Amino acid sequence: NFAELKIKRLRKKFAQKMLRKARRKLIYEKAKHYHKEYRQMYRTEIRMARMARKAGNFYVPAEPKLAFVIRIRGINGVSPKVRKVLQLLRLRQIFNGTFVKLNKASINMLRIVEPYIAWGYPNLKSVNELIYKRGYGKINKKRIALTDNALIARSLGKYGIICMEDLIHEIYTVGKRFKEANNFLWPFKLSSPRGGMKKKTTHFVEGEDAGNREDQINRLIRRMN
Amino acid sequence: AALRPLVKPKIVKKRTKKFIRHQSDRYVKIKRNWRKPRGIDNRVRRRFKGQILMPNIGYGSNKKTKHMLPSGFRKFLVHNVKELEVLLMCNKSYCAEIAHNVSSKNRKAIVERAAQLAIRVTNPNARL
Amino acid sequence: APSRNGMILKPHFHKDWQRRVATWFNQPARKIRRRKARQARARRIAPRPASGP
Amino acid sequence: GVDIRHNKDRKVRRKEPKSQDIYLRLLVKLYRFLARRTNSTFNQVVLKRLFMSRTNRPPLSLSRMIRKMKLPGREGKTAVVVGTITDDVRVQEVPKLKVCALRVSSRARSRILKAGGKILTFDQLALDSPKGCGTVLLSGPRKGREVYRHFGKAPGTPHSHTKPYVRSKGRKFERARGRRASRGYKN
Amino acid sequence: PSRLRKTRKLRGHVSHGHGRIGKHRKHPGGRGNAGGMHHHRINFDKYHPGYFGKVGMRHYHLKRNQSFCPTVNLDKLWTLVSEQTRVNAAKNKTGAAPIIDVVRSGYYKVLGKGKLPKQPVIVKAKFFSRRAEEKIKGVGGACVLVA
Amino acid sequence: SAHLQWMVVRNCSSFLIKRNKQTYSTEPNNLKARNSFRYNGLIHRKTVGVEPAADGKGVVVVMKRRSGQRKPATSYVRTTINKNARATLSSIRHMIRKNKYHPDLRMAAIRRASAILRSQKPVMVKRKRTRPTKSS
RNA sequence: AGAGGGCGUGAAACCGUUAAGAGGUAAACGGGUGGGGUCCGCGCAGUCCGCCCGGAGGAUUCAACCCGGCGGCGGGUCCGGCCGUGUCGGCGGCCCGGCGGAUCUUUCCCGCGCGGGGGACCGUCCCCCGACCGGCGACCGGCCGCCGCCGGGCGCAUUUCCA
RNA sequence: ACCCACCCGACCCGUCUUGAAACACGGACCAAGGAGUCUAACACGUGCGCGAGUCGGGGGCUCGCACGAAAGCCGCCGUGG
RNA sequence: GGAGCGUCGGGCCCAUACCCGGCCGUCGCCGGCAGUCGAGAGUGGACGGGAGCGGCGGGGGCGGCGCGCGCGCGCGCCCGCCCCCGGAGCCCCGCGGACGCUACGCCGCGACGAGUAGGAGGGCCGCUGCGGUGAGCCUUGAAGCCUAGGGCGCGGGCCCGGG
Ligand SMILES: [Mg+2]
Ligand SMILES: [Mg+2]
Ligand SMILES: [Mg+2]
Ligand SMILES: [Mg+2]
Ligand SMILES: [Mg+2]
Ligand SMILES: [Mg+2]
Ligand SMILES: [Mg+2]
Ligand SMILES: [Mg+2]
Ligand SMILES: [Mg+2]
Ligand SMILES: [Mg+2]
Ligand SMILES: [Mg+2]
Ligand SMILES: [Mg+2]
Ligand SMILES: [Mg+2]
Ligand SMILES: [Mg+2]
Ligand SMILES: [Mg+2]
Ligand SMILES: [Mg+2]
Ligand SMILES: [Mg+2]
Ligand SMILES: [Mg+2]
Ligand SMILES: [Mg+2]
Ligand SMILES: [Mg+2]
Ligand SMILES: [Mg+2]
Ligand SMILES: [Mg+2]
Repeated sequence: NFAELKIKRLRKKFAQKMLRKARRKLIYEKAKHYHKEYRQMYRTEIRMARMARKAGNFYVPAEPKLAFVIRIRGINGVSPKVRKVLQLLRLRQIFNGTFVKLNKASINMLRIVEPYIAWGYPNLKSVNELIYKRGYGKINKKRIALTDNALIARSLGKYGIICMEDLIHEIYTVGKRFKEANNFLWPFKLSSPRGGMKKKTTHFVEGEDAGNREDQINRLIRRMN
Repeated sequence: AALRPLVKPKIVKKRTKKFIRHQSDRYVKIKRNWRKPRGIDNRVRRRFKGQILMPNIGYGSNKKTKHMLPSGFRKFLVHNVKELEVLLMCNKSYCAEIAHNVSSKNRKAIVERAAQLAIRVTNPNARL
Repeated sequence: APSRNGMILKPHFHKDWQRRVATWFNQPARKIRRRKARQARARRIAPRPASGP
Repeated sequence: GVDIRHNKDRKVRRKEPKSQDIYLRLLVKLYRFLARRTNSTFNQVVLKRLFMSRTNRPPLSLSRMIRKMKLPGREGKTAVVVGTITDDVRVQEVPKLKVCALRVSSRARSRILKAGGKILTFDQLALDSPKGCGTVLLSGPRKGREVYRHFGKAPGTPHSHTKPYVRSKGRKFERARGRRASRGYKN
Repeated sequence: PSRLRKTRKLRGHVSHGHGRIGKHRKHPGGRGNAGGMHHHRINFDKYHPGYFGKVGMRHYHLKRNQSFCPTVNLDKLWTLVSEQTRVNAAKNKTGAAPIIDVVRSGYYKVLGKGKLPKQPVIVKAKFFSRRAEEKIKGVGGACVLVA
Repeated sequence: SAHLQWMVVRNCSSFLIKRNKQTYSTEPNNLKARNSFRYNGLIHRKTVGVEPAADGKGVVVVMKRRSGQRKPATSYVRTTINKNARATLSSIRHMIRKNKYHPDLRMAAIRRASAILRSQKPVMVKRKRTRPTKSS
């Protein structure tokens, strides 16, 4: 009875420890690949332009896939069409933000909420800093902080997304499984903008903070994240 | 060398002053005893700046130290000797108050019994 | 005034009815009195059926 | 400040039974435990029903229990009913059944047992089958109560067939202006 | 139990649950069924269709016992008799058929709802339905009129 | 049963005593004075109760038979233990643990006995400790 | 009489005084500190206790062990007997087992086709023993194992008490 | 928690009102009193008992009622609803 | 030579808003706990013959389904064992189970919290009387009254000291 079972339980124990090691190693290599993937993406955009510039030509790079959208005014006296879209972006509180994949449908929904949001095209670093510092899962409808990959995996592992790093790659490249990785993320509760804003009520173009500021959404991210 | 309680944490109180009743100051007919105002205009009941405060469940005590005396115990109002022997197995967490209406002969009888069982008494040196 | 569904009902408390309310606090005292009186009548009609005719 | 409506945040379902009776409450203690520790959703359904009102757990007639077990395949099983099992005088031949009920009326009890039927209590059902395996979970007709005949699109609202609350039926209790065509109109 | 009622919980509050714009005045509608035609009409003619108006024939000295005729359905006719009449029958082998005096049990009419078990009877009754008759015959029995 | 009669009793018994945000229970053979299911003398088929000895020296353990409750006269069975503290506990320990009787209780039964043997501490010694009584 | 003839208790408004404190934006109020008072808890070191251990002093009988007695628990062989559930056998209680029935019979009896009582019949409730099974907190008796108490044994590298 | 000081805050409540610190009314102060009741009828909800039934009244049988003008029982158990 | 007006910088100031943390409550979780292994769980266990360093010689996949804390192993001596928790000594224990379990109890995770009229829930809030119950309290002083005394409660209120 006894020594047979004990060894069986020790065997079990080991087979777990082995698997843990394995999945860890996968995670480690998956990152290493994504490091090489982002490098390759960055260079091969510059590569292109230089080559257009060598000819009397132009390289118009791709219009952006993905944008971060911060709600920059409050929750009083807000029109019903705006209000609905703002709760279709999950931007309920002021200074909540979400990633948002762009397309004719999506962009126009941002057009209907323009003077209620600041938004634009996040950096790589922005996607990291938001995910690591303020990455919270939706896990049985309980906002829970992504303390381990056992959380991400448990939920998103049916998509091939098994770690924080995978998540970041799904969000940033806007993969197949974006909708499901992006919805998994609870909307980002960011603090107030350190150093202040310019003007809440007016558009970026015209001095204020609202609307599309494209590249410059990253500065705002750093002073709020 | 008094009876120490088992655990003597820091009690920490959210509000110390009594909430008093609006215009209890101005009138002898109104008593301090809190009453929520129900007046249609009422500085207080609509939470203006500079007014008397309204009690909420917000001010509530921490559950660890709710009803905890300064000494660290909770009271338990003992009425005669037999009623003490309850506390026998607590003593480190509950003390014994003796009642006002108890006579100065059997007040004494309680106190010495509690002293055997090491139950702390909260009004012993008194009737005499 | 009626409010959303119910029997359009007619109570008969328009006369001065509280002047003619008839309570039943008697009834136990009554029930006994009859019963005594009954047992007395038996005893009077000595071997005759208590019933009657 | 956040925008949510706090309007339907509190779900209104029951948690315990509203009754204070001690035997039912023991059944609840038993089926809470089973509900939580078994995978059987039978236990959950049963548990849910123990908290419901008299109205909400209507009586299941013997004839209704017969015909529901007459159905093809649920043969050599046990019927379960969180309500009561009543007689049907308008059924005669009663097959030998297996039954669970909180109550069974004295007639219904005789008829079943005379047939060679077994009657079970709910504590007994649990020991017999803690995961509800091989059970027929029935229910009495919820919308039996005469109550419901007054519910719906009101009377005097075209194409409603909704009993009005009337002191007494008869020639001259309603049936004038608003039912006859001869008298005003009709709905 | 006043203890449980609502006025205990209203203590302190001004209006006593009747509001302060409009109040609790005495009889704002009119007393009772006032305004059945005017000013309460909608309630009357959407929850009491047919209150107003005469209909049908008067009948002066109605006496209910003349029209007394309590019915019973075939559904539960065998209920009137002891099970051991319905048992000593589907047995016996004489083809007897036991009597069921329905008027004894307090029903005058025999109407015809329900399936009657294939087991002959003699039903004595004051009145019968057409269908109740037919069903009874189909079982292999005989309806019997009584005064 | 045990549970059924606990349903009858839980809030109503004469032995219970609420007041001052606590609750308690005064029924005999309840070590820990709790109005609990576990710690209730009257309800359970097997019961433990550790009272002090009437002598003033020592402790009594109070088992309940199982033989026949219905007959309370015969139901409980008392046993004085008047031994060297450390021993007393062990005898109670074995009574409880090695008889497989009310195993749930047992540590509570030890602490009770312990507290009782504390009680029979010295009253005179306590008086000396509280007041220095030096130089008036 | 800090119960004095409208006198038990003797609240508040209001007044007198005594003590303390303040004082040109009517007072009063909320929040926040400070100062002073009133008492209350101390300490004439509060270094607070409790386990276990090591050493150092002092003192009673043990524990460990057997032996004798008592009591308790738990157990299976269900061993032997009482106990009761489901089933089967006795048709055995059935008339020495009663009620109920629109089941039957007026072969019966009694009273006047009906009432009462028998007599069949059915449904229900009780005796006899055997067998199987749930051996069920429903109990006893022996045997076993374990526990506890008392007394016997054990006098001291032990087991206690105390500092 | 008694008093005083100081900084900041701070208009008088009740009420009708779209709007009350209002040049809108009521209010010198304190004590005691003081206003959603009971009956009947309906409806829905909930709890319990019994369930094709259910029912209790009214009446009666059991006691001088200490507790009783209760409690119990009734081929009335169902005339009847 | 702005403390004005028009255009613009840095910098700093603070709301009950935003972020982090504490504490109270409410809602939600098919929430957990009536006593058990187990953290992307992706089995466990008979039992029979045949055998053994064999294994299941499958993707630059970057990997999840299979591998390097053992499967067989050290001991008794190629053969036997691979044994029992009344004792593995324990990070898991399926033999028994809280310090915890008033199961109307206890515990864990999230989220949220303006409010007239109005609605509902809970009040170990409060008053007076009745059935029960506290081997309650009371001339060794009840009720009430008063108190710059000590406390509890978010609060309704409450408890103690003195008079
Ligand atoms: Mg605005
Ligand atoms: Mg604007
Ligand atoms: Mg207003
Ligand atoms: Mg007569
Ligand atoms: Mg709200
Ligand atoms: Mg209202
Ligand atoms: Mg009003
Ligand atoms: Mg109105
Ligand atoms: Mg006097
Ligand atoms: Mg006087
Ligand atoms: Mg007097
Ligand atoms: Mg002075
Ligand atoms: Mg007006
Ligand atoms: Mg006006
Ligand atoms: Mg006003
Ligand atoms: Mg003016
Ligand atoms: Mg006016
Ligand atoms: Mg005036
Ligand atoms: Mg008053
Ligand atoms: Mg109802
Ligand atoms: Mg609120
Ligand atoms: Mg209100």
